Amino acid sequence: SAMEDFVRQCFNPMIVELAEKAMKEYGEDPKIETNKFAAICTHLEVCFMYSDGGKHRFEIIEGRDRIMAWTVVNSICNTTGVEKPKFLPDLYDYKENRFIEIGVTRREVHIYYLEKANKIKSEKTHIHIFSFTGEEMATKADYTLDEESRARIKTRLFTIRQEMASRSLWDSFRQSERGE
Ligand SMILES: NC(=O)c1[nH]c(Br)cc(=O)c1O
Ligand SMILES: [Mn+2]
Ligand SMILES: [Mn+2]
Repeated sequence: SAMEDFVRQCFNPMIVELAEKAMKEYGEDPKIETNKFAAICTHLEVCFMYSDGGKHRFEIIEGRDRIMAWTVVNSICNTTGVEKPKFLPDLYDYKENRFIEIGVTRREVHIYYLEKANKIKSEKTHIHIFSFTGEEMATKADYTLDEESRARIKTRLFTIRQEMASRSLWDSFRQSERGE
């Protein structure tokens, strides 16, 4: 339908393939769970732009299969002594030496921040929440990146929102929590 066409049009093939493998990991059909499909693509794209903004400052953990994700996490923990996370995070920051969980939400950033912080329940994993409204919220108000990079992420998310809006897809997507 329209959501599947949109996702194939605004995301590059690499992200779309990773998103479809996420959907088979979950057991869900991208033709049917189209909001979750789009949310997964959007979150992948943000994680990849975040680590590109970073001499490579960030290690990408999201988007790897689980074997390779835990391999990377364990290697980081073995060479830094940073405490192992209970859930797979999204990136590792080699400058601040901490794991990062990235959240992308259609709700208020502080609501989703509280939800993430309550879930992962580790003071050491840094949380950074982005909305589709240019808002952000991060552990200790430490936004990690400089203003330019955060601006580029915010711009991309708002653009995705407006592209769905032009296709009459935004109302469905925002009223859904699927993919968060
Ligand atoms: N499986 C994950 O790693 C994951 N899942 C959801 Br739902 C939202 C996230 O931000 C995230 O990193
Ligand atoms: Mn993740
Ligand atoms: Mn995340």
